[PDB]
Amino acid sequence: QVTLKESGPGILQPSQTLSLTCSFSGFSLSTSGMGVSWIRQPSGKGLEWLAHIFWDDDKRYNPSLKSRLTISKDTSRNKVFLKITSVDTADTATYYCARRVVATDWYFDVWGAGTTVTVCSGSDYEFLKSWTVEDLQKRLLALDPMMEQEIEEIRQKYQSKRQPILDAI
Amino acid sequence: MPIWKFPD
Amino acid sequence: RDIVLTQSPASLAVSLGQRATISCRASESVEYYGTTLMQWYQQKPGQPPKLLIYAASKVESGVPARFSGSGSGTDFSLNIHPVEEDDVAMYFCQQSRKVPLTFGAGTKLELKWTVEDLQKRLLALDPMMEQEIEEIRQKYQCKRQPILDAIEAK
Repeated sequence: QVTLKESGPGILQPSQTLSLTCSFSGFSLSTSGMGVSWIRQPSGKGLEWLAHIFWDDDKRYNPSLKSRLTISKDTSRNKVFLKITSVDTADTATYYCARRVVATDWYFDVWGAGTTVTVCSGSDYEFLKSWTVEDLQKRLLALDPMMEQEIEEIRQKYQSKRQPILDAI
Repeated sequence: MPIWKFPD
Repeated sequence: RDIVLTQSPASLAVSLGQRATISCRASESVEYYGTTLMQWYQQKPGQPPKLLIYAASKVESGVPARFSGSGSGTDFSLNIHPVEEDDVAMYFCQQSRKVPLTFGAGTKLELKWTVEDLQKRLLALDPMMEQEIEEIRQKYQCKRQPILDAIEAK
């Protein structure tokens, strides 16, 4: 079978460059007529096509984002790459890669499952260096109990969803 | 007619 | 300039056994010399989108016969009949007539019984939970990593 897998940094501070990698198996991007697109779904919005690269290194870009995007490939490692410069909160999204094979129609026949990237909101580097170690350590250790309570709400919300099903079984 | 790149 | 795809409804609550219909209207024709470059995809939580329909009405291999596509020019529809548990999913249209490629904004198909269907529904809950927790984890890593990086620099 044909598999595509997106990988990324997970989180990224604003103004940094996003480097995404699509690792694929089951075919060669050097085969005549193969190509791979990058696509994204921003938070609370619909899917958006970014760029496509063909077996012969021909590259096509979304004109609205062209000046920020760079698509590329390394067929010796079965990898397709995307670079997005100067990210902000509008680049928080799940990023997908998808294959298209030459045909009389034009469609993606196989997709990856996607990778989620969150562009971070607020954390000034110079501001945080000015913090003392105790202040930094206190804030860090305090972040754990809060995350756990947020996760537990999710777990309880989904345990109550399983109960009606588990009873009928 | 195959479409090798995009519809043109 | 860009072809805009208007997909409706955003959300579809249906009863098991009924007909579901999803609509896509394009801002200009997606026809191209005897073929219509309109696709429909299905997406389950945490899974790769799956092609259902291409060239408006052609069914992809491995797609249940309950799915059909129709339409011409600018108006397209996906029809699911009868709706089954396995059809609870996100659906979206996609045009390939012009660059940039564009997508409909999506239809979330939800329901308003066999043990196989009930286990499928039970199993389907886990990737949704995992997705919600991962959003929480990434939100907090956004706050933790600047702090950890400040300590390491010191």
